[PDB]
Amino acid sequence: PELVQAVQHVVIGPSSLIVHFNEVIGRGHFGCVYHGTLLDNDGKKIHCAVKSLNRITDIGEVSQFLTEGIIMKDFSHPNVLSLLGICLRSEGSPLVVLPYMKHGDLRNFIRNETHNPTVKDLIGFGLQVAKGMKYLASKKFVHRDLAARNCMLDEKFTVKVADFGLARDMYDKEYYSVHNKTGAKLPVKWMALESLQTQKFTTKSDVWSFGVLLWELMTRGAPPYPDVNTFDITVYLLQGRRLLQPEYCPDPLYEVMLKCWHPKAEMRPSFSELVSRISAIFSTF
Ligand SMILES: O=C1NCCCCn2cc(cn2)-c2cnc3ccc(cc3c2)CCn2nc(ccc2=O)-c2ccc1c(C(F)(F)F)c2
Repeated sequence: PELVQAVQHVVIGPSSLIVHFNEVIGRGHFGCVYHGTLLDNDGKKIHCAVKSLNRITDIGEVSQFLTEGIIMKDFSHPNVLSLLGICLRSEGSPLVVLPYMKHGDLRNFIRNETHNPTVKDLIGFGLQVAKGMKYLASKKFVHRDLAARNCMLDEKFTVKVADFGLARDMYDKEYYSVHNKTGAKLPVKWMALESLQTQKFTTKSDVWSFGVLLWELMTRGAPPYPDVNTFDITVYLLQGRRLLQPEYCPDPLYEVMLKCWHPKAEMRPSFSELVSRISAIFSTF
């Protein structure tokens, strides 16, 4: 009922969606994530994940969020989370329907002590993330929050770059600082040096975050900079100090992470260059 209703291409009838409100699989600031059952266009069942935006209650603030995230329906890539559609009911907020990911976020899956991913598995995950970011970079899309907690893992061990568009939220409050006066949500220990100083974000700052994601993988979910507080993080980086090399990180892989953290954003590699270099490491040893 507001302006551009070209959302009809992705509208789901409420009678074609069942939301299992008893099963929470994720808690964001805008709303929770639930299990769901969706009747496809061909009439078959599928698992799905429903994201509620119940906590943002303002017709203008909601219309701004929907127009910002509706771009994700046009993206198509095996390493990027797709949109199944949105369901609008007369009992409030809109619901975002997304494909179900059997293993949840990437970081929780590798932190789990009952899982045995090999060193080749972890390198392969990072390669899948680089391929997803290469797609988003060619479409001129800056993510702003790339981390292991924001990447999903489906049944076939496929990694989906997530937490963007209509799925953007804070899913783990511990690692974010809420800015006074702008209200921006800043993941301090994942941000490029130039982003901590100006609060601007580019694809080159996405590359910095990607290097931190690689460090996350080779440590199987360790928290970055455990001995540096959120104030000293900027002087620590200005001194040229960086994250140390994990015990079981091959040397060429640590060099790729050091290339991602160069002081000049320009001097950093592109995601296309990262796809070439990581694949080579994967195919040998
Ligand atoms: O609590 C979390 N995991 C604790 C143990 C996992 C339990 N579990 C979760 C599912 C199945 N089991 C699950 C299955 N399919 C999904 C399909 C789409 C979506 C979420 C889905 C979640 C879109 C929403 N979205 N969510 C996240 C990241 C990006 C994103 O876009 C995100 C979800 C959960 C959690 C976290 C974090 F680790 F950060 F904290 C983060």
